[PDB]
Amino acid sequence: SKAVTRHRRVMHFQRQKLMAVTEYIPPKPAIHPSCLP
Amino acid sequence: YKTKPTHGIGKYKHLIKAEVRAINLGTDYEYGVLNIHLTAYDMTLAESYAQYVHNLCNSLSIKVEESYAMPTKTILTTHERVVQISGLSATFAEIFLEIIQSSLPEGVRLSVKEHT
Amino acid sequence: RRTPPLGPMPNSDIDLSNLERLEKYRSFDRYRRRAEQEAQAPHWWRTYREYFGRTQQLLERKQA
Amino acid sequence: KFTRSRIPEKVFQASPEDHEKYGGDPQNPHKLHIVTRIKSTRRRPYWEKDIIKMLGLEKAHTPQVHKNIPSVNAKLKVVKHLIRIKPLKLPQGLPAEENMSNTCLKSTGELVVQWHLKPV
Amino acid sequence: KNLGGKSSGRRQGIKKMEGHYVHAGNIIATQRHFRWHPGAHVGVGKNKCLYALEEGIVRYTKEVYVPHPRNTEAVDLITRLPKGAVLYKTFVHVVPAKPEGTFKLVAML
Amino acid sequence: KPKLRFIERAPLVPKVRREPKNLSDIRGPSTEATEFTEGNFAILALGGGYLHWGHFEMMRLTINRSMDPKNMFAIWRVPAPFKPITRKSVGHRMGGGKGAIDHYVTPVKAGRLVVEMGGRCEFEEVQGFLDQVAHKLPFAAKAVSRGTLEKMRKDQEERERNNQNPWTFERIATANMLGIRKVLSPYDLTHKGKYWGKFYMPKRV
Amino acid sequence: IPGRQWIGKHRRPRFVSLRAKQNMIRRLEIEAENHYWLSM
RNA sequence: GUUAAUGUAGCUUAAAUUAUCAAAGCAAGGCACUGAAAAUGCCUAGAUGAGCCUCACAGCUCCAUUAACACCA
RNA sequence: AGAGUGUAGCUUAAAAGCACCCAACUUACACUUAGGAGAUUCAAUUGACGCUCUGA
RNA sequence: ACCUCGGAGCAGAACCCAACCUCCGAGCAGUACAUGCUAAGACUUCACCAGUCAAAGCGAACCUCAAUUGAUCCAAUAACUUGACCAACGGAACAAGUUACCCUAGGGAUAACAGCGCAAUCCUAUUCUAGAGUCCAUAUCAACAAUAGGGUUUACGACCUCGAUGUUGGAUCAGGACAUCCCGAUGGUGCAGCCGCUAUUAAAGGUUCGUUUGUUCAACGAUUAAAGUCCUACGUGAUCUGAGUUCAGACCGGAGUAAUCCAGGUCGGUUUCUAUCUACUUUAUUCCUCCCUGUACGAAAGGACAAGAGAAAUAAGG
RNA sequence: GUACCCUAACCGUGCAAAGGUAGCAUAAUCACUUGUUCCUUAAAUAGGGACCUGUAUGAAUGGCUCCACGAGGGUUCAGCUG
RNA sequence: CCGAGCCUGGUGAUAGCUGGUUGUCCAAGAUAGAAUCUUAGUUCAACUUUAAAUUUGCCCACAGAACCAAAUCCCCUUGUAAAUUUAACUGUUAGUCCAAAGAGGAACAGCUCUUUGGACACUAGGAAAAAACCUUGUAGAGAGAGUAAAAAAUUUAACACCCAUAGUAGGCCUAAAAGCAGCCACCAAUUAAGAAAGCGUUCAAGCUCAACACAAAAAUCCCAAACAUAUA
Ligand SMILES: [Mg+2]
Ligand SMILES: [Mg+2]
Ligand SMILES: [Mg+2]
Ligand SMILES: [Mg+2]
Ligand SMILES: [Mg+2]
Ligand SMILES: [Mg+2]
Ligand SMILES: [Mg+2]
Ligand SMILES: [Mg+2]
Ligand SMILES: [Mg+2]
Ligand SMILES: [Mg+2]
Ligand SMILES: [Mg+2]
Ligand SMILES: [Mg+2]
Ligand SMILES: [Mg+2]
Ligand SMILES: [Mg+2]
Ligand SMILES: [Mg+2]
Ligand SMILES: [Mg+2]
Ligand SMILES: [Mg+2]
Ligand SMILES: [Mg+2]
Ligand SMILES: [Mg+2]
Ligand SMILES: [Mg+2]
Ligand SMILES: [Mg+2]
Ligand SMILES: [Mg+2]
Ligand SMILES: [Mg+2]
Ligand SMILES: [Mg+2]
Repeated sequence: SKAVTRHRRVMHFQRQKLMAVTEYIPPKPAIHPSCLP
Repeated sequence: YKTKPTHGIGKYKHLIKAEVRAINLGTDYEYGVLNIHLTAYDMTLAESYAQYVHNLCNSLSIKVEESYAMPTKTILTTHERVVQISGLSATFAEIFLEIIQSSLPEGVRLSVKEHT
Repeated sequence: RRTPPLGPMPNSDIDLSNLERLEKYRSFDRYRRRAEQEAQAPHWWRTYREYFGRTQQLLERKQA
Repeated sequence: KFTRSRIPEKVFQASPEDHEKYGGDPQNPHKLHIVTRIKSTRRRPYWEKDIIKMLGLEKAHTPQVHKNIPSVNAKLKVVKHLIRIKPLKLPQGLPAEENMSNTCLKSTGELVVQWHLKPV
Repeated sequence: KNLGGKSSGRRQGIKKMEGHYVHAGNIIATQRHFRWHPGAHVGVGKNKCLYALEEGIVRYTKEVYVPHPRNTEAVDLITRLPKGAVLYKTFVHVVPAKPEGTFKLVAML
Repeated sequence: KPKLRFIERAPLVPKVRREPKNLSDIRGPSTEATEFTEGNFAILALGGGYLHWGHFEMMRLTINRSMDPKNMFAIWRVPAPFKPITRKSVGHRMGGGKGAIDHYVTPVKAGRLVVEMGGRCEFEEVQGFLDQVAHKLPFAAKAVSRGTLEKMRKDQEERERNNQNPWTFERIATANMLGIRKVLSPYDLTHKGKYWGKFYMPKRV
Repeated sequence: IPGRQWIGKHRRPRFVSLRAKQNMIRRLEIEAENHYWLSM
């Protein structure tokens, strides 16, 4: 398989793990801003 | 080498330009190619004035492509020489023309005719 | 990988985009005088040099 | 292709936040590492299988004193994913020839030079 | 349709790098075109190879290319350059280690 | 001429030498034609792909159809098809040379603008037929403004600054943290985990 | 899965649990400390 | 589909550079007129994209087309 | 009237180096080779002859 | 088509690096006639063979070109030297066709059949509204494209099998899928009724007989409520058949000097097994007639559903 | 080049030793080709009879009729029979 | 049993081809290539093994390697203990998948061909089973202990209500095209309704709107059982 395929190519599992570890975590505030005046 | 700070110390083809209409775009207005026809019946008076306009252009950094001649006509043969000029600024146009006017030796006629 | 140059590179300050308007060496001896002078100036790279290294007197003379 | 990896010098420039998380001093740093291999050399390239033989880390979970010099540290930067680096801290000093036979390296990384097996 | 092109590699390039000790006659760098030009105590063969003339240490430097005036191709490339332009080429030198001999006492006559 | 001009199937003089499929003109972020020049609204390429001549006819007919040429104009940002793609003749065995040149193709990388729009008109009159052309393209595409392009770029700058994940992809790949460069590319150091082949993950930091 | 589950064009998908995420994270924290002690 | 040859005036033959000639049509001439026989001209991007030289002139480049080949179950 | 000041054309040259002029080979330019003209504004770092500008 | 040598790309920066990969070339020409002799040190086309470079010295003077080539054999010549499109270019010798009369050794390293991979080709489903449909995108069909799915086809690959996995159709007996041809239940209609067209749902049951052809197909005859698309080793030959297709004979046309060949046609041509093990061996639909009624509907021509009754047919059980 | 119910010898310089004649013909005769049409069948890729671009028919590689003959290869009437 | 009988002899024909190659235990041990009537083989190299001699080997830092990307080469320190030479030979020279850079093909193949690196032909644990992915290598006994890799997460489409007079069928072009066939102008009444933004008329008329006001489908039979709530 080439490096550019027409389908989404299946990742190596150790590559699939750091795309799961380094996923974006949004900043969650302590109090929801719609619960504050 | 590529990974060293001395990369491209020996390159030179960007210092060599190895390989026309009237160019008046927005302010930098300049002519195209010019031709300067000088006709006289003396080969001595035509060849020697062909030098001086070429020496006047070289002293003013004006690009001279060709300096050839067209053949004679048997009237007595009138010798005609063409001096190709490109590029004059606004201030240069009246000044560069009036000195060739103010140096015409003996009955030779000028021309600012153009190409083809 | 590229590493930037340490000092100024040669043919850099004279480098322009117009090459027809710039006046040239037309000769070999004009280039060689500039070439010999540039070899004697100290440079930031390795070179061959690193490893293989009153008023009365004028008035009398102008009269003479 | 798969080549060796040049890790830039920016990665090994510690931030002042990092001196607070791990208890190190930038001025007067430690002298001796304690290197311990925690990953196998199998499924690793041959230039990491040989560096591990050069540092003596052929056995896993066996500590080894190495100097904190930029030539030993160049070998530890190759195989840093295989090992665990900790400073050898010395609460008492380095052992004399009388206290040479009563030492113990603890799991905190410290080398006690008097090791009885009696409680405090 | 595309026949030919099965030529092997020439194995050219630098045989003795920077700082290497090199005796007289050692080929320093074999090349196809003039990538490295000769310098001090380095000669050129017919096939543009660079061999060493003295026993010494190889150094690679960058200096000003002044071609020979009979070399009409490069001189016509020199005289198209702008007025501050200076060409450079990588030169290979041999820094000669030994002296060429000492004066030894033969006999008291 | 406020219309998309005719795009020809081939150049005037055609390419006589069969070029190899450099597939690296699809992968990665684009560098040419990423910003607006004499326009306001466009079609962003959120993924790489190849435009045949059929895509240019789709874009040219169904933009000139739904348009006011007295109030709108359009220009191309992708060139005419130049890269030759060579198909072997059907039902043949393997080997025996390289196939003859069949058709031509423009490569389009991710982040590339494809067409541009403009004139005395707003985005809501233009999101109609530019989001239907973007769906017919062989890559994931999007109708963008100048205001909604710089919004989605400054949003990802805000995603890259807010995230509570201590490990990003650039910190792990460039340091070779788990020996992870055994499973990555050399391209992944400048791709930073956002490009996987021809595709583009814009939610990834 | 058409042929040989883990190789080829169509493989069976493998997914990342909380085990495999936490195992890589605690190996990434030994690594971040490794970059600290080699920096001085 | 692969190998092989082919390219002509309005059409075909030829000429080994240069381009010949029988039909075709253009009129006039003999016949009451019309076909023939003469006596005259004409009609050739030599199928072509560039020119190493100069090229029907000869190799690439070629677009039509003509024969063989249109295996192997 | 005031300011800036000032080596031949230019010079963070100190009597210099480039620019510059003619003649011959060049259609001509260019190159080259033969030749050519050149200056520290005068008086003891200082003052007053000349130029540039801002004024009437 | 190719086989040797060289330049460039793949192979971006020491070297190297394949390909029936992509592009260019070479089998010489010219000028010298010290294009003499010698000799340190090296390079090396991944071995060897050959190929390169060279200071000093002797002797004089004051090679260009990327490739531009060919070993050994001792003879042709007095000697120095010279001799291959040995181009299959590390080179036997100048030795061809053919085999279905074939044989042997092997190979699943390697083809045909089947499985498998794959999905270009094929089939399908949605997205998009261009356009057809008087007007009207969406009753119906559908261009350019897009995103999915299937694994019927033509192909590709060469992974199991060549110490044998035996084939086209047919017979027999069928198992299954639903992407439904009929019967069932619904939504839409450019649905008045009758006929339809289209989609949702349903796999319980059913899905004909013949003439020509070895034919699957295909055409035609007569029917049917309908004469479904497929998969099952192109289901099933230790159940059967053998017309085609593969033999040994033979003409006919053509190719060849002939032997022989065509994939071109035609006549003829042995289908082996006593069952060891597994598995198994009694789990109601449809049509037509009549009636409703020539009513509803329709301007007519036409012409129904639902309910009811009777006749059949097949299937299963006797 | 021209036949003009698609039908004028009405002209034909290229050359070869000679340029397929009579007959038969979709043949056991490359493909095209289930060629065109009639009879035969309810239905005819079969069988028979006529027409010829049979551009690979053809005269002892023998051509064409006809009488007999055939465990030869096709087609058919009637009868008959699991 | 005749494409050339059968028997004996040469004959233990020859086979780069298949099959077979018999006590115990330990040790080292895998993939550059080139020539070849050669690619089913062999010779040389490379790799491997033993014995011997010696001195460096590997890892590497500044500096350095050309003009028309990842890295490598070279390289003292340093970490280390190996390497080169000499002597004697055998065998492997019919590889696979994965990651990466590419080529060919369809940016198809469990496809083909190079390169860099792994793993496999070697043990064990895991990914269900599993040569090639992940963890882990140096061997034994134990009814000890800490660990490594290691268990998939997702469930998605409501939406305005009200109201509509008027310069004028704006002119032109058009049989006439009036807000809507086309072009130009696009002002103006009342507090507020466009010389009209969708439908609709041969053209009109009518309807509204803007304006006031308030994702999935294939063939024997789905495929662990199950479970939202007890403290990392
Ligand atoms: Mg090459
Ligand atoms: Mg090679
Ligand atoms: Mg499988
Ligand atoms: Mg060698
Ligand atoms: Mg000499
Ligand atoms: Mg040979
Ligand atoms: Mg050979
Ligand atoms: Mg036979
Ligand atoms: Mg097969
Ligand atoms: Mg196989
Ligand atoms: Mg294979
Ligand atoms: Mg077999
Ligand atoms: Mg068997
Ligand atoms: Mg259904
Ligand atoms: Mg079957
Ligand atoms: Mg059976
Ligand atoms: Mg018989
Ligand atoms: Mg034997
Ligand atoms: Mg062992
Ligand atoms: Mg063999
Ligand atoms: Mg070293
Ligand atoms: Mg393979
Ligand atoms: Mg152990
Ligand atoms: Mg409203």
